[PDB]
Amino acid sequence: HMASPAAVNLGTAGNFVILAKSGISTTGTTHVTGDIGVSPITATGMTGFGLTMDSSNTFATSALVTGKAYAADYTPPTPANMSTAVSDMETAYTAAAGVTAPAPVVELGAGNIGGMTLAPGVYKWSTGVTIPTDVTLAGGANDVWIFQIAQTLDLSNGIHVNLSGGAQAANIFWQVAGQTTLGTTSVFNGNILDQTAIVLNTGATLNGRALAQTAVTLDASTVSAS
Repeated sequence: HMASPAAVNLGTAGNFVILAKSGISTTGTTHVTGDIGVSPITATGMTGFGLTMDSSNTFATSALVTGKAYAADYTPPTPANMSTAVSDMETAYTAAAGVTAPAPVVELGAGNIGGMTLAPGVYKWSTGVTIPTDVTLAGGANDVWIFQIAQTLDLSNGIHVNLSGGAQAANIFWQVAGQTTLGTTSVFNGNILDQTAIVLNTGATLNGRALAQTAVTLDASTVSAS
């Protein structure tokens, strides 16, 4: 349908729940489901995970992580796989920013989408976006949302990005040029393609992938893209 966006191609970045170029840090009772990785920084950029190398040195494991951890300085083929994943993330970021069909809704709410119910589609802002009260994304199992945000993205403390109607987090893409900050005890749905950092404050929940071209920081946070 002429109003139904096509899903952004994450390529092999879709194999990661957290992918970052400059670091992934955690404190507190964090729990991550899925694979994590950093490149081109070394595994020193993953902090707080209590990592243990597999004897192969192609991956590491953490009691916090149901999945595997990868880094640019692990054993082949991991460095090449991590370079390809970060290139696919960069390609997806640029592609998500550049989608022109379906034609976008532009500057909605001057960036404040609190209280709104958003149909599937392309939404574009020259400003940041703020979510100071719940926003609902209402649509079916395969419907797509693409959010194109020229500045920051903020979800306030205790606030939810709600899904209704069959909408799935896997089909939601947030392209953010500035920092994405998820407030304490907040719940976010969707994939975040950040040009800079993704920051989860104490107790935040991400249902989706954190794909950052700087760092991802977790504070007693829950991250899963199941």
